[PDB]
Amino acid sequence: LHSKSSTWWDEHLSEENLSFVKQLVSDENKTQLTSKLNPLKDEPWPLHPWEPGSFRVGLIALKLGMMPLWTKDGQKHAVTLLQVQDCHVLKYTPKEDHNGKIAALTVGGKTVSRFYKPDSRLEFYRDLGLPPKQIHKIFHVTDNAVIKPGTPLYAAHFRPGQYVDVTAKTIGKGFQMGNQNRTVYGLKVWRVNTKHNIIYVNGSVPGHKNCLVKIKDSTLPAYKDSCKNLPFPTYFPDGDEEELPEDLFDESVWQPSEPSITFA
Amino acid sequence: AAPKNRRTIEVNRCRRRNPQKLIKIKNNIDICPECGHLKQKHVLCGYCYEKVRQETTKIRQQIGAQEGGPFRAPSVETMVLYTGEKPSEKDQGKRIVERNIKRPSWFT
Amino acid sequence: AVQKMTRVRVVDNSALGSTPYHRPPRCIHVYNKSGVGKVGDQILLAIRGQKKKALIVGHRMPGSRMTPKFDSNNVVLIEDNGNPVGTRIKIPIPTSLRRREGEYSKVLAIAQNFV
Amino acid sequence: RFLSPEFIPPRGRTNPLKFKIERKDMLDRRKVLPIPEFYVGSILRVTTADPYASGKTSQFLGICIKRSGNGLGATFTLRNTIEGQGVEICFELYNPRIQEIQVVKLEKRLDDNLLYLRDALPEYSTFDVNMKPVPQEACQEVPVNKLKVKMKPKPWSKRWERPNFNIKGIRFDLALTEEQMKEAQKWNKPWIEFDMMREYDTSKIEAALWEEIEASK
Amino acid sequence: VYRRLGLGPESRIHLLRNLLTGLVRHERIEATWARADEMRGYAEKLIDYGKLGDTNERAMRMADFWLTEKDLIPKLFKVLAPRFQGQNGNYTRMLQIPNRKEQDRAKMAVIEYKGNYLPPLPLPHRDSNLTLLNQLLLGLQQDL
Ligand SMILES: [Zn+2]
Repeated sequence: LHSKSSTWWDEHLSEENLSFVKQLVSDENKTQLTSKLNPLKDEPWPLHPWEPGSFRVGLIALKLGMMPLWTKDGQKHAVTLLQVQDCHVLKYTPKEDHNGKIAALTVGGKTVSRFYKPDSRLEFYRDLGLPPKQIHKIFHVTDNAVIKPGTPLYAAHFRPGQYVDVTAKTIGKGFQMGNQNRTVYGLKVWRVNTKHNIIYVNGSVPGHKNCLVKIKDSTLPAYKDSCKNLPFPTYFPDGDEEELPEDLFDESVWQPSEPSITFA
Repeated sequence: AAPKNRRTIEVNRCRRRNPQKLIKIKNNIDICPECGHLKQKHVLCGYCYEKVRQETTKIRQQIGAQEGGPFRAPSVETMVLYTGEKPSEKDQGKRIVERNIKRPSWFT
Repeated sequence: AVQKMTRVRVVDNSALGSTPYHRPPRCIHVYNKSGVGKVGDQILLAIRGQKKKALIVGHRMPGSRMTPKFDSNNVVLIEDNGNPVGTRIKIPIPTSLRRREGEYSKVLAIAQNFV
Repeated sequence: RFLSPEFIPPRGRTNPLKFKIERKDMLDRRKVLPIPEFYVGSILRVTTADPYASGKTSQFLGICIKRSGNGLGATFTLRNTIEGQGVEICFELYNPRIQEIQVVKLEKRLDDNLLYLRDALPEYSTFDVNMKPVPQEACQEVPVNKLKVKMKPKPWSKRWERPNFNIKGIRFDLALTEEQMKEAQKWNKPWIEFDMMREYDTSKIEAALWEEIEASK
Repeated sequence: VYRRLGLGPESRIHLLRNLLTGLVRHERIEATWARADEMRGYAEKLIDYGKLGDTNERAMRMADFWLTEKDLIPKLFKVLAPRFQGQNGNYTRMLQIPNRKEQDRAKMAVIEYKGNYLPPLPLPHRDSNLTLLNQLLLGLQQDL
């Protein structure tokens, strides 16, 4: 019959060839990630100074879970764990071509498999030189803060003591609901784990555990200009001006292994 | 509660001939080389399975007669032997089922 | 804890509270924005056919961690002027009332037993 | 080999990396504050910093009745009767405000949870706050108290008579007739004792945790 | 995490109990796909109880309850358990069978006990490396 048939990547792959394919995919992912590790050594776009009214790009992170955190005051604060995975700038949109008010930058994280995706999605990522990402999200970024596509983004962009805004899809409940984007504002950051790129954020984050979320600087009037004392475009590990500690703590936070807090 | 008016055949025809209500074709149909009959990609062939399944009943019938009683399941391993095949030393201490038929080609 | 009804034990030497009565001392109103009354929350208790404000000092409702859960509901009577009706309190009284927002020094002074 | 309950992770979708990070902090804290080994039914005296008071610590003595929580957030509850008032306080093992932990009497009780002691007579729950620690044997199992407590009148917080609870430390015979037990046994659900879908095994995890904990030492 | 079968939870256990007993006696049983998957987990766990040892009192109680026919209990400890001592898992094999032509068109699957003496099932075979596509991949492997 001259008719369409259903096929999958593993349909005709032999056991010996299938094992080779798995190894090749891992090799390709490793090579692509290493190639993009150094943004500053890949013709970085011009760096502009900070001025009032600048907006930095946001990050996409995975919700690991929640646990209690203690401060030097002896108070216990429940905190949520967010992990930044394979965060990279993908597509830059000019201000005029996207929105006359401000330009936007596309960032994607949480790399995904290439086997069960359309060729169109793979083709776009092949040009970018990076493996496909689970989610594409758009961030409004000022011209001065524009970053070249393919620049790796790390949890060190945010710092302890900075309030941040997280928006995520709510858990779906079925017909009775949910699965709607919501944003939480005014969440302080307690600590950042550089080794695992884990940011500790006060309060709860909508969605289930292991759910991707969008993270951006707090837009509240009180924290109008916090990027002045933070990495203005972003934090670049490639420069390595000073290696950051593996775990970053806020001053009030009580680190473990410290002396027992006495309410003197 | 009854409709305020009879529904026209033309309106009825559109509802029943909507593509959503029509029967969908399947593209996952596959051929069985063993039996030469059709099959689905995720479904095993049945024409050959009939030989194996019905062959199992014949083996089971022989086993049932040999046991001869309920609740007589042996505590030792069992093996099936066909005509022209003789027990080996490895077959010692194992229930032996004898089949008049010659060793089937598919069965190994 | 103590709420609408919720017969409570009057831990006080007040005449009405001290004197035995056939009906238990229940509550009619909770002096809080919420309807729930807990330790340190003023309530409108009833004693000997009279309505007397009482201060909750213990409750059987599950509490926060690191705190002792009382097995009985205990209250202390307070006069209209704010001075306690009774001059002494017998049951141990938590010391958190001092830090709790409100006027609790008078009751704490009258509470010899502190846990 | 005594592996403390908090180290054992529970079944779920929580990331294993969280436990690895949590364990490291727990081990680091254990160096600052030593967590003695204890089981439900043991009488403990724990020193904790008082927030309401200024520069004053307090020690509370009570029989351990329940252990809950995992990781850094694990907590333990000890019960006692003070001034004729039954009081139960939940203490978090790794809270910075716990100055010291002393196991006055290390022992185990018939049941892993002692919530029924509230329904038992007050004397079984009464313990002297100032009682001095008793000697313990290191190369031995913790003493197991097999005394069966006597219950108060039938109205209880929970139906301990039901087979599901399976309380082995209650003198049901004194307060309950054999016919009443049969009525309670109507909820036996015998398949539950034989159902493997409700079984969660942490033995392999417990064994693996032991070497990791010892390695950190 | 549990399918609803039978007229009640106890019936499911009894239905699961009957299915488990039938599988042990014959080592290959055909049933609805949903039911077969439900019973697969119990079968694997039982083999672990068999590996534990005959002298284990809990295993004896579990074996007696689950296996109505007592002649199977020696078989489990002397046939099933010894056979899989080397293996660490995957004791049961479940495969899809064409749906029943009983006017309900229920999904049919076959569950069998591995290592059995029964005739081998017609299992699927992956494509041979001699195929043009596989040969090209082999060339890439050789070059690397
Ligand atoms: Zn065939």
